[PDB]
Amino acid sequence: HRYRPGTVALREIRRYQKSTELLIRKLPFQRLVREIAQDFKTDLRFQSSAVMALQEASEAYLVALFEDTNLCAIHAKRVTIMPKDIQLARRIRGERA
Amino acid sequence: PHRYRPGTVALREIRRYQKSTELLIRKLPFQRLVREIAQDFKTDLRFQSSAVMALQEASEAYLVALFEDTNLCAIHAKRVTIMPKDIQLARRIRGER
Amino acid sequence: TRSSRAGLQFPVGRVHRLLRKGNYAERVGAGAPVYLAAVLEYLTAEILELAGNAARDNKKTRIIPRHLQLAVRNDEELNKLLGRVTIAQGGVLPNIQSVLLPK
Amino acid sequence: KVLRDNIQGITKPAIRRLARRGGVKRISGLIYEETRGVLKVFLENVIRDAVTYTEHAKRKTVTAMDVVYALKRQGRTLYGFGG
Amino acid sequence: NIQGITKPAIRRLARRGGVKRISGLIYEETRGVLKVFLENVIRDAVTYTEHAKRKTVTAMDVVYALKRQGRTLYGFGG
Amino acid sequence: RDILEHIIYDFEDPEMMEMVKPSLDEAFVIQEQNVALNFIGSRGAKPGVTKEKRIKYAK
Amino acid sequence: KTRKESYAIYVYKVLKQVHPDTGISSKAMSIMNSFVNDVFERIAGEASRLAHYNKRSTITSREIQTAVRLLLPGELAKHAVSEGTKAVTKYTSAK
Amino acid sequence: TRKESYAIYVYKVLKQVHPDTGISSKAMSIMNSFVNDVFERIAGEASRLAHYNKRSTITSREIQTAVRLLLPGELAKHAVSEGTKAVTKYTSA
DNA sequence: AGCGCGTACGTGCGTTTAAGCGGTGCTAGAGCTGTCTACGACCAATTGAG
DNA sequence: CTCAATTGGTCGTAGACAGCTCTAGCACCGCTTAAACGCACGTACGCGCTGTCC
Repeated sequence: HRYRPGTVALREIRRYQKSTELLIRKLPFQRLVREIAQDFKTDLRFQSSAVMALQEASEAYLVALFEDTNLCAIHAKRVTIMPKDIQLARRIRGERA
Repeated sequence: PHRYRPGTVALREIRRYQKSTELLIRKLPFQRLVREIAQDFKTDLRFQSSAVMALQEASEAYLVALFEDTNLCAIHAKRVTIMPKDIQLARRIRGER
Repeated sequence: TRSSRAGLQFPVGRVHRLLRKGNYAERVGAGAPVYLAAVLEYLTAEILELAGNAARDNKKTRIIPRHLQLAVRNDEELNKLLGRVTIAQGGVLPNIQSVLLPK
Repeated sequence: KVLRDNIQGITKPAIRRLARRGGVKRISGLIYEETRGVLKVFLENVIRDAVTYTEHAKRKTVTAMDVVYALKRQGRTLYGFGG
Repeated sequence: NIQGITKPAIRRLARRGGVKRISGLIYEETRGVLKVFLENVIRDAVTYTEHAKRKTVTAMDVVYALKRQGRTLYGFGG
Repeated sequence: RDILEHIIYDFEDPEMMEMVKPSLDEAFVIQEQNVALNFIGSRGAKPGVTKEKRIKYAK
Repeated sequence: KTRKESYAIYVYKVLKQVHPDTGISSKAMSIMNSFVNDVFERIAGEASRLAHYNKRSTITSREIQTAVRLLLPGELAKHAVSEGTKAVTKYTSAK
Repeated sequence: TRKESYAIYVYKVLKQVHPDTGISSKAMSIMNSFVNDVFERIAGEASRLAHYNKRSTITSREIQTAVRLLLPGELAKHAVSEGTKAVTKYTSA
């Protein structure tokens, strides 16, 4: 049969809040990191542990941002989070000016 | 007779107070409140008038910032202004309790 | 030994050393490191207790970062102390908002 | 002298003025109560910290300095009073 | 590179974040915000690395950068 | 039971009872007359925007 | 070779005092070491600033006390104050 | 009672910047607070940098990297140019 | 989300309050200064915990 | 396996700490009137939806 759209979503939320491993693929993140750092300094090296620490901080930051954004959407009474939600979120956090 | 339409005066007021910088709370009420709260922590504390005024400046600027965030929460579906749900939201986005 | 003299597990000596080397002040009175070590052992006890209880809840022979994150975020006071802290491999608490669940 | 109900010294028009500087056009009659609440919690925190500093000073007077230190410890650094 | 943060990866994260329904526009927004984030963090970390005269960015450099940013991370040494 | 009293003049017949049951299962979401009229008014060939006009049309 | 020091052993001892059953993973042990260092930092920093606010040279147990009372939540601070007073009285009961 | 304040220094600055413009007492106060604040932030960051490098002799380099950390990038760039220029002059003196 | 519904809270006004001024009294403890030594830093010699 | 923790001791001074005052923060009256209250009023924007779009 067909699962009514949105019924697997909650299941996935339940899984991914149960799970705790990192959710971005390790090498692609690492390469994005090396790229960004190259812009600041050439011939840089990273400890693997340092890259994993960056990924941890980045993911946990993003998770908290998504949480806040979701709350904004709910305040919009929207199930669907939107860029305007992220903007409002960060704005209230005072990240973006 | 004469009557400004709704919010005409309110806008004029906002313009006014954003032009000015005085304390918006009446001082002596605030001072009494501070004394009351402190009494809950410790009896027989003397407050430098300057220390009071400092607490007042902080409280006012903090609440004004909070109102700013709250009014930013108004934004969706061209909804207008602020309700306690908005306050609660903004505070939680800040991570305040 | 001094932690002996105080009944502490945490190293009063090394806490005194770190307070001296950390330039926190010109001088560090001998009572200060004892007190701080005791506080650092009441803390840590608090959380390791909660994490071991969570490990029992999660039926585990070892505390893993999941259990620390669970303990920290379930205890409202530790979550106040650590609200600006993130923990490796901790994940997050179960959080689904009422309008997302079906009626 | 016991102090009570001075929370009501935050008069509705006061909260209105604040909402005006805050750019609020129209204010729910509910906000005024919640606003008193939030203010109370905030004052509680700042006062608790300033009191704790006075206690460490063994001083019986809360000074402006102690409030400034409390606010900086709160991460809300206040200029204009010293510190 | 940036697109290496795949749509499924962002979905997975937002699901961990409890997001039920996602506008596709969220993916590029997430990439932009994550880029800004990394930018700041790495800039601080390299600035420690530069001060240490190192070429290797260490885990401690990242920790100290996050500690500055108000993002204190436990797991790699304090 | 006020309905069916119009449709099954003796409840002693199980067969019509068990035959009509599935039409009740099509309607048990509605009990009061007013939501029923909202239902009918919303099926009107010229349904009014406001609920009240839909009721009045269906009435 | 690099003899990097840590609170590991004391964390294990305290775990076995709260839970003789179970152990702690090296990852969670690293997180505990981090947490220890962070709290030590925050408290010593607070006490440092308290001293400067009083122009006092000496971070006493009392500086640590008031720092704990500022930093930790009221209940957690309360119990920490109990524990520190107990520990200081015990130490001063020995020499 | 011998309360140190940056009042005179800030005056001198302003006389560079707008000698026709006075600073109010309270404005001066605020500037004093700001100056002390940024002093403490920079010096504390330099201290932590020194710790991380096991260096007990905060040099101009520690201040430089601290400033690069604290100030936003353009303000930081200008502050660096000013600091290095001043250190250059002092070195030549 | 257009448009209907509707009563919330804006503009007004008239009355009541007490905030503010400020004038005046009082006092206590903030802060100063002076005396002492408890104390933490330094040290050499010692030990075993990590 | 070893060097960080440890001790008894001296030094000398930080700060205990006790006195001393007079700063300024306590109460207090009391007159003025800005602001608070409260009431009327109404209209506009907080509630609603099913139109409709993917």
